[PDB]
Amino acid sequence: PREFVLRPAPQGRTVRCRLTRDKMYPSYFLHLDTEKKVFLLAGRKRKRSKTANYLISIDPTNNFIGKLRSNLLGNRFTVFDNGQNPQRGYSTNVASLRQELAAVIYETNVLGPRRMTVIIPGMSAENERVPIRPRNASDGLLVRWQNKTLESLIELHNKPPVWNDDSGSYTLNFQGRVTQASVKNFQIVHADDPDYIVLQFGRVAEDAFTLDYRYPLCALQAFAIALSSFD
Ligand SMILES: O=P(O)(O)O[C@@H]1[C@H](O)[C@H](O)[C@@H](OP(=O)(O)O)[C@H](OP(=O)(O)O)[C@H]1O
Repeated sequence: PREFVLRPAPQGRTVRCRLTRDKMYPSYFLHLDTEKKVFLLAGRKRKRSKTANYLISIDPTNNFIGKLRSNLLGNRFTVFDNGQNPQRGYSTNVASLRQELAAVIYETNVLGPRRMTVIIPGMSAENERVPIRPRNASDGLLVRWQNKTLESLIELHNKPPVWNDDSGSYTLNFQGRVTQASVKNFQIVHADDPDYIVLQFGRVAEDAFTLDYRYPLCALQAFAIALSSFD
């Protein structure tokens, strides 16, 4: 589990999951969408934070594995593993410092779907993550993004919906994985391949969603990115 939720998905495979929330500060749960519904991750928003802050766990009853934190404004998020914030203790061993696993920037709509940018660490030819572990808040994923120093990173965006002449709607082909309209419905792709669906999220019921991820993402990145879409 601890291993699994941090491993990039296998080449050529789509890992399909079911994300549920309590029917505020609801809990969220992620399971593999197999007939043996194995539990992966859970998260919940902390009430006593100045900004949106979700703790993520590999124990659905409580194992702290990561955190989703928004900026003050609320339109930008960073995903961290379980390591220490360097600003809270400069003498801490570098290996114990938190890494940044993803960032999400949402465009703000006029007072519907929001356009999204997702930035993650780059991968080696070994197909493992090249970790980003800032020694202070003068570096990080959002920082590199705004500076446009994207060498060690991967940039992704939500795929624009297209006209479905059969359903008379602007939508995406979710392959039956998404059955209800929602501002949370999305596909995340790279510019180089609009058909390789890195992350798909969408509603199947009042409190249930599907979340399907592919390489280079792991389950923790996928889950946290999906959580950022709630609000
Ligand atoms: O306030 P508004 O303008 O009506 O926007 C909706 C509101 O946030 C609902 O709470 C939310 O449903 P949930 O509480 O179920 O998340 C819905 O998501 P939806 O598009 O998935 O229905 C939003 O579109």
